[PDB]
Amino acid sequence: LHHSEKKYAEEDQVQELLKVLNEISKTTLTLDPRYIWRSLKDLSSLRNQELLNAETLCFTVNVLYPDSSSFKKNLLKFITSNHKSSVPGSAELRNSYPASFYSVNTEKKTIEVTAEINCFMHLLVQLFLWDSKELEQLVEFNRKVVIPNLLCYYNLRSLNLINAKLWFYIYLSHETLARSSEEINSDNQNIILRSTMMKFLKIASLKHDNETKAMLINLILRDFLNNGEVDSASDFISKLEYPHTDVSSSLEARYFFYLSKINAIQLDYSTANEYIIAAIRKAPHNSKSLGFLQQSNKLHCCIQLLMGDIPELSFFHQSNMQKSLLPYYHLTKAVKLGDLKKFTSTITKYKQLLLKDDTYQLCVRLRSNVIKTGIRIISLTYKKISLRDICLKLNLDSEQTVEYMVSRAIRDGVIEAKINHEDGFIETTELLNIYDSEDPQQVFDERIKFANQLHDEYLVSMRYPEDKKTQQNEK
Amino acid sequence: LADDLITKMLASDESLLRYGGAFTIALAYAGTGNNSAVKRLLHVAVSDSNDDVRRAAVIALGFVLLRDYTTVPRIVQLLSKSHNAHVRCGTAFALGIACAGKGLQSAIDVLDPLTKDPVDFVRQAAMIALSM
Amino acid sequence: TTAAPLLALLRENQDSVKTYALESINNVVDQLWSEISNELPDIEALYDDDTFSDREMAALIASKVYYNLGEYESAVKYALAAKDRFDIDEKSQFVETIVSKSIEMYVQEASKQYTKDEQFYTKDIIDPKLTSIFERMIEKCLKASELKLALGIALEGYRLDIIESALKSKLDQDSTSENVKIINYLLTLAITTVTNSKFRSSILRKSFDFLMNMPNCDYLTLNKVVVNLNDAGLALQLFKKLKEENDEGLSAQIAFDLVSSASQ
Amino acid sequence: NNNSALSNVNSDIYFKLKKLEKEYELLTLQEDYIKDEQRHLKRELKRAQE
Amino acid sequence: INISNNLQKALTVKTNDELMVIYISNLVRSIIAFDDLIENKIQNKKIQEQ
Amino acid sequence: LTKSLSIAFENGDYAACEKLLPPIKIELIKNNLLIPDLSIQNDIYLNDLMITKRILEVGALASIQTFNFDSFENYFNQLKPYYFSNNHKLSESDKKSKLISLYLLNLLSQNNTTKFHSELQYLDKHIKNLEDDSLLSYPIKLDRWLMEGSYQKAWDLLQSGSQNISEFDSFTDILKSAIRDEIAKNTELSYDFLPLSNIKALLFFNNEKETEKFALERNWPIVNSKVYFNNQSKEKADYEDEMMHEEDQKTNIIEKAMDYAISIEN
Amino acid sequence: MTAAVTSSNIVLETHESGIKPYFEQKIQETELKIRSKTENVRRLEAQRNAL
Amino acid sequence: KMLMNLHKEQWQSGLKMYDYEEKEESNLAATKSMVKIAEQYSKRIEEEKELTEEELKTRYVGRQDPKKHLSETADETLENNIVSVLTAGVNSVAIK
Repeated sequence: LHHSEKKYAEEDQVQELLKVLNEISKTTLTLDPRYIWRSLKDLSSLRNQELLNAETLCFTVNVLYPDSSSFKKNLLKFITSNHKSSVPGSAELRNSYPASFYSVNTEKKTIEVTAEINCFMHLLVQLFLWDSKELEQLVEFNRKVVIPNLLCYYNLRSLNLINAKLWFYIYLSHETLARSSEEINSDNQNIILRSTMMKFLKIASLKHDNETKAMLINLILRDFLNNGEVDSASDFISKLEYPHTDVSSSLEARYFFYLSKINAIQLDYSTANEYIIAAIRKAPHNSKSLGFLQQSNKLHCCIQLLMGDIPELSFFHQSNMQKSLLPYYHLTKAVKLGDLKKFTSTITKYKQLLLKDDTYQLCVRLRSNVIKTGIRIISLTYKKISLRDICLKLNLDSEQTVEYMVSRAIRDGVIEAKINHEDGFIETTELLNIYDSEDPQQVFDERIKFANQLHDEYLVSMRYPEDKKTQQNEK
Repeated sequence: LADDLITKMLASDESLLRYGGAFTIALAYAGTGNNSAVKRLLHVAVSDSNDDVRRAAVIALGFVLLRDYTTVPRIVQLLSKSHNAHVRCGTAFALGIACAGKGLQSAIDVLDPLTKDPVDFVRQAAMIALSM
Repeated sequence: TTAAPLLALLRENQDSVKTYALESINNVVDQLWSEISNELPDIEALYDDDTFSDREMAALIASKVYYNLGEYESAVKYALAAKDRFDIDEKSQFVETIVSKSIEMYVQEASKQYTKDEQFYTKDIIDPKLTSIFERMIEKCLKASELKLALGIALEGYRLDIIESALKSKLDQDSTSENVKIINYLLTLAITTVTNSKFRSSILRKSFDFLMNMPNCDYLTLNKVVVNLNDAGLALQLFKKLKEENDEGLSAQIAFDLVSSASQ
Repeated sequence: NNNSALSNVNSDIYFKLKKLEKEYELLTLQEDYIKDEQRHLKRELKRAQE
Repeated sequence: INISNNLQKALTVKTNDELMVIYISNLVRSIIAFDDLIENKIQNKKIQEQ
Repeated sequence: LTKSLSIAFENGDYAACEKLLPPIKIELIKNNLLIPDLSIQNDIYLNDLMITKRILEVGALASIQTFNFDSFENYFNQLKPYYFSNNHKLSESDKKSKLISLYLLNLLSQNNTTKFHSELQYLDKHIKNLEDDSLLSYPIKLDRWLMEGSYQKAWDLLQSGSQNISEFDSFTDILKSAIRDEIAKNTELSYDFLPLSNIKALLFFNNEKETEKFALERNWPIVNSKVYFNNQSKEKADYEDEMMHEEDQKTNIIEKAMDYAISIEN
Repeated sequence: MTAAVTSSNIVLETHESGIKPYFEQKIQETELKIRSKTENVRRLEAQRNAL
Repeated sequence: KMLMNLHKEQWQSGLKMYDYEEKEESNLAATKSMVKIAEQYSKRIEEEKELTEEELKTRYVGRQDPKKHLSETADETLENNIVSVLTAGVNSVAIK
């Protein structure tokens, strides 16, 4: 029963262990090890649930351990105690494992594998928390146990790459805890968690390890957004050391989404829009990527309305996420038609909906944006239009009032009109004809610059894989 | 303190003096890491509009890189691969000298194509170098 | 929670309120680095002000915020200026951030000054505080029981005094065979790493004297030195030792090595 | 358990690693060299074609 | 400069075409190098037999 | 004593408060040491925290109510972030709705929309429907009138906020200035001239002398009883030419061609 | 037999641990640059061989 | 030294600018040429995934390559217009 199940589960894990072991003990190739751990994870998650929950413990005893076993045991008690067929003579063998070393080699005590196995053993602790989807003991106990040990390592290249993935789970369960219940201790523990990430950002920079650097940065910016401090995040991105060196594209997609929120509300929509388009592109497109895709498409459209642009109607209808983009089809319409009355009425319904996705903040300022669009229509239809005529269409209180509103807009240079107060009309001043100005030279500077960027990038990357392949044996 | 003499020898317009300029770098900075030495020979080998001066500068390169005799095949791979007969002739001689002192298999791997090369004096240079 | 209130009390003036606020910040310095990165010139002013005993605290708070950012040059300038609680960093693994820089910054400056004059150990251009960091790090190096560390960092800045001191104190025949092993390793390192003649020659002259000074050493190491430098006054001196000591077996062997190895 | 020394790595850094560091300076020099050599075959490429 | 811009884009496609084509080669080469490891076993077994 | 400040506040003399402010700050060291400053709260420290809260808050309110503007500004600004994070998520006081309102009001008198949103966003989580907008609608509608460009409605709001005058009067003077300024920067791009009647009506000046005084400061000349925005246009233009930044920024035609050439030659 | 959880060299290694990243750091700096140059050198090699 | 010189009109000609009637004509021809060779290149990538590189070279006209032909055409025109804009701008600033 217990022995048959636990050995069979362990045997499938041992195969996975030998894959990681060879890379980390012969010195890593950065790009290829990072990718293998991602695949590893998916198999391991299923294996822990399957064939008892004490297999993880049984595996620990069998493989060399300096004292790692006691960490797994405490964890076992929370999920209901088991310790049978997980002790020596049912859970020990030194032979055929170079990940414990031979019987003769253990006795000499001139061999060392306690290190590298401990780092991965922590993955199991972190997975077991995730598989269960339980909290309580597991949130605080895993956070406590694992972290002094990453600070007990001197922090090597091989070892930092591995421990980067332990952080995700510590963050996610803290946040999940914080949301579930209200106590002041949760606020208290929030500060100590942030500080630990900041400490660890500095150490891994010395060592030039990229996976760790990126990871901490991403988790901590989300924490600033949820509390609503722009100030802390804006100081944190101006430190400016975010790595693109040895990262994944998902990581890049994550980072860009945070920059868009900060930049949009600091009233710089141009650059917020340019990041959010890139965030979507850099991100993979799949149904396990559906949150990201859904929320980045929602946010992007809110950014265009803030500009004064209208997102395409076709964007919303041909999206297969059209059900949740029901509020946004409505707002894009309300702003286009310029009705004040329609904009108020729509936000009143979907107040809650907008509050979820953190697009309600954008909508308060879209109240201003109604007026602006409505007079953009007026500028394009009519070039000379008396003050009264504008007031009748748009139901504006006085001739003086509408002049103040047009002044604000033409200061920012959107409507590009000029008022004649004395002469009692507003005269559109836009007519373009700008191939006669020197402005097309400046447009051409960017396009050549853009093309240049790719011409460097291909070149550097292309020769890089080829080197290894010639260096290595071939058939 | 030969850096002054070297300047004048490569600035000469006689093919003889640039050839002997190459061994002036060779012998002045021999067995010793100098930035001036390695960079200048490498420049002379390629850029010149005479063929003897190319040949010589390569032989000179292994004299500068005497002590570091395992790094010579990396650099001179390009010079083995060359389109210039004389470039290739000096490459074989360079391994010849550099790795002379004790076996180095990597060098041989380089010189195996040069043995079979269809330029005649490339053959003559590779046949010799191998045995040293 | 935030560092905002603490910063608020500095701007208010009353000595005792500033001083507590300075210590408060300094507890949380790497914990709330972010929000003290905008208002850091405000601490700088407190360091300029002269009626504080917490002036040294003020520049400590500055050094830390800078290293964290990664601005090691602003970080060093105030690191050396605090002159307080810099010694603990030389006991911290996670804060050799600034200590590594100090050592590397020293090596940078020293090598230019040796070349202007060989003696410069009485000069003040390398700061006295940098000197005290560096020479403490030397003591720790030779205490770890590898002299390569202590020789090897001094060798870089073209410090020769640091080399002599290290060697004298290995001297006392801890093991006669071991001591000779250390002279051989110094000779090898110096020829290859250091391709400036000036410092290379100086090291090789010093090593010979340590070997002569001790009453017994392997004379293989002595033969190497006299060949590397090519000086004949050192060669007369080596045969003069063996004339007094006598025995033809010992002298000729050394000489037989000399003829192949050396110049005509 | 175990058997490791820290003494050995530090020693290796002063001694052995510095001599590798001379070698990495040479690969820098190689880098420079193959710019002039690339330009040169480009001049010759044109001359051949003519 | 208008005509210069259209030309610059057109090259960006050639240069990216070259990149695509190398990565296909490297893809294949990963598999060929993998095969050598399997193939050794097959070679070793013959010597023992014969 | 800490209790000295309390009784001076209630009496309703605030000048006397400002001389007690450095002495009671020496004593606040001791109060600070009896609290964990929000990082190790316990039910022992919660009791001490409540006691410390009362001192902190009536000192912020006292400074605004000190009747001179100079006195308001220097001390209220220092105090502003001081209570911000000696109160956990702003507050367990009842003074909270007024004080938080005052935090927002202040920023708009200083004309920083970027900082106003950054501050508003933090507050925004804990005030939303948990305090609603009751007096907090005063700074937000005020922002909303200026962003639309409706400076007429922003003008009126302030006037009606002074029929409910408490301690709002320290900002209304500053906030009347913000409106007349913004209309003046905008209308440089909107007019070429106005008579003296018409420039008064548009930017809301109150007195004839105010019409000409605001002209010297925004550097418009008056010629024949008329203000000219065109002159400001030119004045802006001369400053651009005194840039040493402008050769490389605008870019000479000769630099651009060189720029393109050399990328290839790399 | 052997041990090292007792610290070999008689807890000299312990002392050594504090100053240990000063030595590694300088080397980590150089190596980062070395990775970029190794491929840059191959890159112009490749191109050069085409010519 | 005597051979290299061929007067002072060697260098004067670098400043000398042709008829702009000619430039427009050259640039016109080249624009059309790249479309017509892009189509030729479109045929190259029609599929081009069948075995052996040599059989593809003959079949899809990889001999006398359309990719190489596009590349040369673009570069001659790109660089020429670079010098023409530069010499024009030189002329403007220098004379007046």
